[PDB]
Amino acid sequence: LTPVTMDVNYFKIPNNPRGRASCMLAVDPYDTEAATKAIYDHREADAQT
Amino acid sequence: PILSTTTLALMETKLKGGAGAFATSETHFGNYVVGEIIPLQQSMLFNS
Amino acid sequence: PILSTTTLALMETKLKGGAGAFATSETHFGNYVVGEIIPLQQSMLFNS
Amino acid sequence: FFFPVGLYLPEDRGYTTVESKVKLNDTVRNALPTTAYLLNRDRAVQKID
Amino acid sequence: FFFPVGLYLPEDRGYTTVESKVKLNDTVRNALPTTAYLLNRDRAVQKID
Repeated sequence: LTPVTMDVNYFKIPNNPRGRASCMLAVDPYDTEAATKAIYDHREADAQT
Repeated sequence: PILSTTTLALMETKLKGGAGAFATSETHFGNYVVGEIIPLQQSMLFNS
Repeated sequence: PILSTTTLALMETKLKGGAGAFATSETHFGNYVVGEIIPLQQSMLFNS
Repeated sequence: FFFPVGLYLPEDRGYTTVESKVKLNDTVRNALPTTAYLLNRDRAVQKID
Repeated sequence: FFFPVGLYLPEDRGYTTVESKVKLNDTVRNALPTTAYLLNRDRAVQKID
């Protein structure tokens, strides 16, 4: 379920369907806190958007 | 992304078009097409 | 100068265009596109 | 694969790029999309609502 | 690189050369440009307000 006002341009290129990037090759290896901050912390900007 | 559209008219426009039509997304006022990222459906499955 | 537009319709038109579309600057009434001076983004990064 | 259905595009900045290619008769059911059309593993047309 | 955002084009000598290619809703929010759209390092769209 998604909000009615979700950006349509999101669907025109490959993306994570959850609405926020979580590709782990971008995060430093074995850095659990950085990885969880990237995945869940919504006070930090999403990568690639 | 996979080829999808909100109106049947844009689907008909895609089906009439030439090669490479499936890859281009475009929008009417409140209707849109989303183009497939790789030419799977148009060629790669059926050309054999 | 870099490819920039004030409305999403002109960006869609640029993406639907063929080769050389990014280089041309054109204006609607209040809206305009500024063209790329070097065919960098369109071809030279991705043609590899 | 991921695809949207039921989105609302902003009317305050609405635009068309295919006016010369297609025309819809005036109807809010055409104006407000609520179904999505797709292709089978064959190139037949299928619908979801 | 340098790019503008928010310019007001002279309205007394307004013109269009793409009238056969695009059509916009008659909102003043369309008439006054307040945003700029750019391409990312991938050929993906991005916006600044």
